[PDB]
Amino acid sequence: PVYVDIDADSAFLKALQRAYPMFEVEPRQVTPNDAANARAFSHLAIKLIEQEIDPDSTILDIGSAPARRMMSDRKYHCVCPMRSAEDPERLANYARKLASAAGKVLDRNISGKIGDLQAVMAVPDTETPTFCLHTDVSCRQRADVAIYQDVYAVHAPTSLYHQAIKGVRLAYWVGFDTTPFMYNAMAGAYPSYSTNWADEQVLKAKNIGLCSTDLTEGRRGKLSIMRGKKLEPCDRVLFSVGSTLYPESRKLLKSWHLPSVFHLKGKLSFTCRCDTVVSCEGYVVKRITMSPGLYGKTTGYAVTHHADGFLMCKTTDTVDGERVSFSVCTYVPATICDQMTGILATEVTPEDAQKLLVGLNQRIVVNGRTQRNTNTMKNYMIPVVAQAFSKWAKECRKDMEDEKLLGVRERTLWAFKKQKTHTVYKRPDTQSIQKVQAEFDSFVVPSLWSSGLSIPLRTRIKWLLSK
Amino acid sequence: PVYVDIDADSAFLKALQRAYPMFEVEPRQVTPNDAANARAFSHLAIKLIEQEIDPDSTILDIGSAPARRMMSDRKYHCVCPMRSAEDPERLANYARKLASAAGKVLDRNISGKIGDLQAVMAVPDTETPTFCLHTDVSCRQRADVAIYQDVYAVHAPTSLYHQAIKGVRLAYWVGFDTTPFMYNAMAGAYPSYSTNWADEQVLKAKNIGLCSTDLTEGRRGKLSIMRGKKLEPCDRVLFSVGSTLYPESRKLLKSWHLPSVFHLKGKLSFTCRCDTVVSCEGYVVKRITMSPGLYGKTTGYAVTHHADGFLMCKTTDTVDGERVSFSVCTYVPATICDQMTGILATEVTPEDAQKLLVGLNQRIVVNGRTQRNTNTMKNYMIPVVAQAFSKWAKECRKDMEDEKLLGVRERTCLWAFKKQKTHTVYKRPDTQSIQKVQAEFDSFVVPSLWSSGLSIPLRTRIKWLLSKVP
Amino acid sequence: YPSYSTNWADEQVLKAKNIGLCSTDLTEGRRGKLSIMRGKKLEPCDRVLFSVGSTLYPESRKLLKSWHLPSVFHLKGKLSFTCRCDTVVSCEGYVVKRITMSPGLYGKTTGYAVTHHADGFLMCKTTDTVDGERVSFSVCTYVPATICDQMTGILATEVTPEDAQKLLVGLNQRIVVNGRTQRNTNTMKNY
Amino acid sequence: YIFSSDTGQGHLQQKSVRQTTLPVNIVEEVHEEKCYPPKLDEIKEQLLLKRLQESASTANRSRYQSRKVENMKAMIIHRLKEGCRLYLASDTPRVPSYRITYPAPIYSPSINIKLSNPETAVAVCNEFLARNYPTVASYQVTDEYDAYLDMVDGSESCLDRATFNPSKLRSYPKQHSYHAPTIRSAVPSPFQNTLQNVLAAATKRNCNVTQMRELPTMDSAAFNVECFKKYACNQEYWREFASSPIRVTTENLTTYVTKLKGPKAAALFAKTHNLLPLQEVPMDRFTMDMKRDVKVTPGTKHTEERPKVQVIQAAEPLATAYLCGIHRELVRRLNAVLLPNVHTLFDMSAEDFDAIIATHFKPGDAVLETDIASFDKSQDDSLALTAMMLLEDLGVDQPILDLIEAAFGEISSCHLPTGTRFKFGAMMKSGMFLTLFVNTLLNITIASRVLEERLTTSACAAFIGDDNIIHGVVSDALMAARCATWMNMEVKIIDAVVSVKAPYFCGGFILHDTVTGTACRVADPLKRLFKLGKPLAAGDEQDEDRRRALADEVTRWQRTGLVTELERAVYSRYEVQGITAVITSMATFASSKENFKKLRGPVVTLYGGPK
Ligand SMILES: Nc1nc2c(ncn2[C@@H]2O[C@H](COP(=O)(O)OP(=O)(O)OP(=O)(O)O)[C@@H](O)[C@H]2O)c(=O)[nH]1
Ligand SMILES: Nc1nc2c(ncn2[C@@H]2O[C@H](COP(=O)(O)OP(=O)(O)OP(=O)(O)O)[C@@H](O)[C@H]2O)c(=O)[nH]1
Ligand SMILES: Nc1ncnc2c1ncn2[C@@H]1O[C@H](COP(=O)(O)OP(=O)(O)OP(=O)(O)O)[C@@H](O)[C@H]1O
Ligand SMILES: Nc1ncnc2c1ncn2[C@@H]1O[C@H](COP(=O)(O)OP(=O)(O)OP(=O)(O)O)[C@@H](O)[C@H]1O
Ligand SMILES: [Zn+2]
Ligand SMILES: [Zn+2]
Repeated sequence: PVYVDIDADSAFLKALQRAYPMFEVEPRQVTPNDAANARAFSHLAIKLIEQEIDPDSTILDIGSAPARRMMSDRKYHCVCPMRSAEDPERLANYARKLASAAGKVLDRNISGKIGDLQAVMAVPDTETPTFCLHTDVSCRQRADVAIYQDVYAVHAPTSLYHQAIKGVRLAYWVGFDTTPFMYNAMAGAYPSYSTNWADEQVLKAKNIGLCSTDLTEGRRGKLSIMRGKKLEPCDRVLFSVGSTLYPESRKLLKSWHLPSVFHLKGKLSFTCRCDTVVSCEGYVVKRITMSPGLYGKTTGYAVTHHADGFLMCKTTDTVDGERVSFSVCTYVPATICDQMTGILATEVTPEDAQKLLVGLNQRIVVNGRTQRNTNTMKNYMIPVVAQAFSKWAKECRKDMEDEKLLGVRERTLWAFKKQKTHTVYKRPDTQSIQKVQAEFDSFVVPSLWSSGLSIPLRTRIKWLLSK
Repeated sequence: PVYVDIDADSAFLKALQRAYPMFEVEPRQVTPNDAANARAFSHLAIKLIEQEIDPDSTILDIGSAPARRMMSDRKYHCVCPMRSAEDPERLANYARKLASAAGKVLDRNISGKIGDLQAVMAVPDTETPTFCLHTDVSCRQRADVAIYQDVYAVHAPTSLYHQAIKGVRLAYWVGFDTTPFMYNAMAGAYPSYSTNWADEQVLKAKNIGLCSTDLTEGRRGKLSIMRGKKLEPCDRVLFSVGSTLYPESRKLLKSWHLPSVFHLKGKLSFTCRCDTVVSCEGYVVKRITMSPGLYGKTTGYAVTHHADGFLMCKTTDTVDGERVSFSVCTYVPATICDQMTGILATEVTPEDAQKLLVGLNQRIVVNGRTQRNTNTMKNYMIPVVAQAFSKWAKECRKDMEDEKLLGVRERTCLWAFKKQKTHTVYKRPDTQSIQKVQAEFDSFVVPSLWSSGLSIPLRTRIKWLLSKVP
Repeated sequence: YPSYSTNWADEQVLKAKNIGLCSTDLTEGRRGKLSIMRGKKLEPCDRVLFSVGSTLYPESRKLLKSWHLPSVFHLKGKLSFTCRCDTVVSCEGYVVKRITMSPGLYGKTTGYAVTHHADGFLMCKTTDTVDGERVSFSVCTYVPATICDQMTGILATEVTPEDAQKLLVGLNQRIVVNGRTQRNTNTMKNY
Repeated sequence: YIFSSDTGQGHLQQKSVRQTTLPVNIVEEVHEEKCYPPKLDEIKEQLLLKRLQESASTANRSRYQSRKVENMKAMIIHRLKEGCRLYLASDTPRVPSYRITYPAPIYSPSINIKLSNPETAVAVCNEFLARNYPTVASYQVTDEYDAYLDMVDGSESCLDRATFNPSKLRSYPKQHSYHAPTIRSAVPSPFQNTLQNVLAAATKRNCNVTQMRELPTMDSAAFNVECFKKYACNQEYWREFASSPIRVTTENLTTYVTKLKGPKAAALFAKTHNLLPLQEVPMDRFTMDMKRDVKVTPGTKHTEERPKVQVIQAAEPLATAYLCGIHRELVRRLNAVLLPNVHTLFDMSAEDFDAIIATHFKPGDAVLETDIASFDKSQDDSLALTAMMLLEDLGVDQPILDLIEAAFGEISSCHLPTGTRFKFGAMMKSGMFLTLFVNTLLNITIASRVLEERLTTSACAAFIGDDNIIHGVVSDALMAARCATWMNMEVKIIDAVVSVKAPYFCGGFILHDTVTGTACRVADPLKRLFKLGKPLAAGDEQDEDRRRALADEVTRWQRTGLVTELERAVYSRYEVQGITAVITSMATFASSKENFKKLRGPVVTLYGGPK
């Protein structure tokens, strides 16, 4: 059995059990964390990965926290460079736990870890079978398995190649779904995990998940001479998981949407594949297998499978007092989507759609008995979803009144009119396809390694380990 | 008893039990795969074949992965060219499993499989009674049974002839039904197995099962110099089973729609037959027999039996901002088709038909025992299906309001006739379809030049894995 | 032959639209269709195709009609015989016939064949579209006895085709509970 | 229904026949009411129709309908008389009967108290609901999408001996327009006519088999009639009644048809062309009707479970017209054989009931009220034999009994829109023209057998339908042991005490006045209060008969000497406080036409309009 930090009467328990049919999940709450759902999935994903790999295999770990792998009976090599504000705190915590447990546990051979950690502190350049201060493209340790957990700060084709030339034949990735960023959207949400993300230019909106505004009476205008007749997404995205803020980049996010088959070329040639094994309401787990040589041919296509509805529509808001328009995206539960099939056969106003959605969500009746406040989906996303269905129904009817002939395209004045699209809706059990690049040959090696430690910091760990 | 990897609450268990009445099926779920239904059918198909084959007989396996034939107590001869992008992964997995259990059981000729695998690694051009690195044409092993499992990349008349001249008298084929591709359609679906396919020219559609588009506002026109003004099916076709992508070609797909009897004429002559033994909502199993000599005569017809409804209608959609029209095909459950008989006696609008279908898609329970399921058909195909029924009813009323005379076909000096519109084709359950194909073949061309496809680093890795025999 | 999933059709109507054994394709309608010949007559030919289940059997009309023997016939040659034909088993299309042959020459021949009906036989005129051109021919089928008995009162007056279809559907599909025995049966095929 | 319906039509009459101008009870004689024979005249209609065209302000039209309806009544009599030639008879000398009269009742003065602003009345009513019923006042958060929610979930049923077509089971909602209510009581809308609702209504399983007409069944019936005739009837009329039968007579048909109204006569006339004879009309074939209104009681039970669907089994239209002339004679004979202290609500009015119980109920008196609704009359076949034995003793002619008996055996029902067939065994509740009479007879018999001689020595007993009240009777173990022969939940009994726990009878309260010192009966205010929270269908113009009914009911509530008693009676029954303010709120609503418009709102349309 596996214990998770989840309330015993939550609706997420059923979803977790369905996604992991090989375990036995039980709830045990010890802290009122604001991101409990996001941590339960990560805990189960790691356990599944360890179960399928055989023992006595060296495992790399890119950008990890050493304190998490202390009590594991596996070989780990933590690559921990010092390039984040949360790194010095993690190192101090690792040393404190290591010294406190010295002696009480004997089957986890932490005595070797303590002394070996002392060696790297004295000289911050030597290699070590458990710790290092290098990067992914600078470490020179040889292994066969690499693990990525919530990493969005590296370039996937470049990082993977440097691991393959060291005898690595397997890789894993855990993180958010990349599909919303391939549609070039402006804002979105992950309702099941209390996650909201927005672009840099819409941080002063009024009716989105992540925004803040003020009160105004209405003036003539600003002293603006620049025209600025463009509002397009840029390469700057802000994430918010619960109460924690994370800045990200668009180019590095889209680089992880790898195709099915692609080739790596250079000094040595490799061929590899990418597959998806676990998917639950936004979190996915990807497995990559690499082989030496060059076989087959590529096509450059990526396929995504939707187990629940995916929506993207155009909305009008007021940013800093001025009306603008942009696009948003969200997820919809499968049960709600199936129950709306009949009503979208007609033309419905947004008011009628909104009232119907509320009744289905809060006052559902089963077996002749009413269940109050089931709350299948969060209420703050209903207004935007209701408008999306209204536009979708209108567009379908216009297509039925413009019947054309079979296998022809009219040309008289030889230009063809393009129609307007305001809503993209993907039903459950429907696949989406995108075009990407599947041929990579160019790589760059920094070869500019330099330590990032400090004298006062090094003294702190030395004092802790010299008890 | 036979165990399958599906959950106990699925509605697909009843269909599997009906198509396999000689087995006892129980569910046991250990993996949340997205293609559970497709994998379950293939597992049961292999078990049935093994019960019809006389033992102590060697079997060829074209394009096989030798990892799943390791525990079988038969004589398999895998033919594994190094042509696809998944082959290196399969070969490494096969070697790892062989060495990891070389002494635990040692009851399925494990030592022999290791010994001849090493021999092939030394000399590429070598024939062993268990493994080889040739193609279906260049192989030299002699057998009498051939098995094809999900093969769509070979020409059937050419491949079958090369097996026949080597003593093969029986063959099997497992795969998807090829009926939709004989109608020259643009897109289709297999809802029961979560499979969607589409032509490469319509990948930017809006309301089909495999597409993707963007949001636009509407601009006057595009300065596209290349003007075709034609929209016809092409060779390239894309498949999507679960979350996996497979490219296919129409010419090879259509070559497996064989007639009842056909003749193969070359340096030696053979007579062949083809029958269907298992059919379940899209998957079929075919048995082919060969015999030397020429007997009887041929007609050149193929017959398909429909246990459920089959539709092929015309729809209008916008591809990359431009409005066009093409054809879409699908399957319908038999129960839905039966209960629509009374409604389609008159003219009905698409709006009304959609409402009726939704109401018929609800459960009926009497005295605690169910009579109708809660979801007979998936909801993402209802809009297109309801449209097809509307046009079909309209075309039937016009036919019965214009009567001709018996035995006279009117063609009105110059005499000419008129063709009428046909926007939908509906094949009701318990109805057969007949097509015209070719039955005589005399040409068998081959490259006649084989080249190795194994690299040195791969050879060293395989040998290293087998080096540690304990 | 609805009870045995058997459909047969002539070789000239294989491209029909609404029969058991046919197949067609989508079109849009054309006015300038011209042909080399001007055939204006449509009679059945000698070639017929059978389909039992999923198996095809070519057949000939003359050979099929040669087994509809009379009750008494004479075989005259070097040796003369008198023969008889009887039907002993019949079930919705299949029959078992017994023939007794004796040497000599006795009696007198008449030249009539008798068939007894137990279910019901129909043959009417239908209008279909063959290869995009609209023509008319004749079809035949078998009907169960229970359905025929319950339609006696309705056909006293004149009925429209749409009214008759709705009555037939209601009589066909039924569910009976009657305590602890549910049936959910269908009397005849819906196509 | 019984006293008065929502539109003030009721089942009782409005003519007093039990009133006297003396301070003592006086026995009198029962007389007969002469009826005017209709006559036919066609020349008058022709000239009046032409004179209708030239000038018709308001009364000229009325003369046409009166002439037209009068012609129809004469035609019905002529056609109906010819059908029953084998059963028609003449008038025999009648048996005289006598009845007791009572002095007139005395009432206390009434003072009207009302508010001014109609919006404040709504606020007071809403505040009353929230304070006492928290869950009921928070149910409504959106529109009325009950039909859609019923379609999303499947159909669950418990049938027996039924057939239906599965291809016609589809329940997509149709257009629905109504007015938004102002009172926050969640009274549901009437159900839609679908196959799903029909199967849900017929989810009753009464499959029980016993001895049909064998010796054990007859023995139980023989004892039941013995108890009825020994403990509830006198012996001065049985031998005379047996000698004189009751048969179909021209006077019975002439009197019956003349009492029908306009639209009812026209409907009957339309079914007289192909007139079947009396012996040809089947008596065991019924049709199914759904059009009803849901019944709701005070409390919180309709916000958690869906209410049931009501159905009507209608008999042959000609069956209820040939034999419906014998109901009056049966009522007269039954009243003649009952004891003076046993009463039946048939052939009375509201005023007559008050005068009877004027000086019988006093504070500190025990009253026993019992209902027999929760009883399966289909399990035992002796319940039907007992009714027939009582009918035979009353003097019903023999061939007529066979026709009546045919409707109390195996019957079948059919639903015309869907062609659904149902079969039922022995059934007591139906839509025939002897339903209240047989139920009243069985109710008296059950009480007489259980109570034995305690029914004879009593002050006042009233029986009607499935309800009864008996004065001066308490609950003991003897009646429990007697009634526990088969099971225990045959009947439900409740003990009541005057001025402490007010007795309940026919949806009303029995209270003892303080100023005058007499008993009286008033209506239930909470039942009315929940009823104003019912949505009104669009296109309905019946918002004037309800105001008059409310005005009459409000006046009876504000009588002096009954305000304090009404407060205690409601609290002891429903455990609710603060009903004087609600009554005051009702007073201002029923004061003017415009004041009644504050209970409605804007029109809402659902499932309609392709826009
Ligand atoms: N966009 C983004 N999300 C992250 C990143 N790192 C972690 N997350 C996610 O944020 C969620 C919040 O969980 P955390 O409390 O941060 O996990 P933790 O490492 O145990 O605790 P911390 O020290 O706060 O990071 C995690 O489950 C991650 O899935 C990141 O770098 N970028
Ligand atoms: N169109 C097409 N379908 C295939 C092909 N190979 C397999 N399939 C189908 O895809 C389904 C899933 O394949 P798997 O059983 O998972 O094969 P695997 O050995 O486990 O590894 P993968 O092929 O990478 O999934 C199979 O059941 C087949 O029905 C192919 O070559 N072409
Ligand atoms: N080669 C690498 N490059 C950058 N970061 C790495 C690398 N290897 C490991 N990491 C770890 O990635 C983590 C993320 O650090 P990052 O450079 O992205 O700064 P950040 O802005 O605080 O995080 P983020 O951009 O994800 O919001 C660091 O803790 C770092 O130790
Ligand atoms: N004569 C043959 N020609 C091609 N493939 C063969 C042949 N014989 C066996 N095979 C097997 O078929 C597989 C090759 O399939 P293919 O080259 O079409 O891969 P692909 O490019 O992904 O396209 P597809 O979707 O059809 O599989 C290999 O596994 C191979 O072992
Ligand atoms: Zn390192
Ligand atoms: Zn070989």
